[PDB]
Amino acid sequence: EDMAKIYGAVAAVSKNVNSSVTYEVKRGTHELIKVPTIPHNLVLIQSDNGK
Amino acid sequence: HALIKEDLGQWPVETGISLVNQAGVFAVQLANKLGIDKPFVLDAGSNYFT
Repeated sequence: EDMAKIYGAVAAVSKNVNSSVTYEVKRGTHELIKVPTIPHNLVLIQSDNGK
Repeated sequence: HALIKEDLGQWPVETGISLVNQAGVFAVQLANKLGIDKPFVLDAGSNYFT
């Protein structure tokens, strides 16, 4: 029983080893939008007689 | 066809860590299964017939 407790403690510290890290690479990314209409700014001014 | 097999059981082993450290844990369980963990002597001289 004493040996079982000693072997258990040793195995516990052997299992305390890291494997990897996982994360997300999202900094710098932004969401795009869509503009449906071209913003022209033209008006036509004509005289009453059309001259 | 016939065959003889030793059945000592199945013992899971984890990869990536020390095998000897896991073996020691399984050693005590195997000793308990075989009945050799505590001090003992064998009395098998009366297990016979004629």
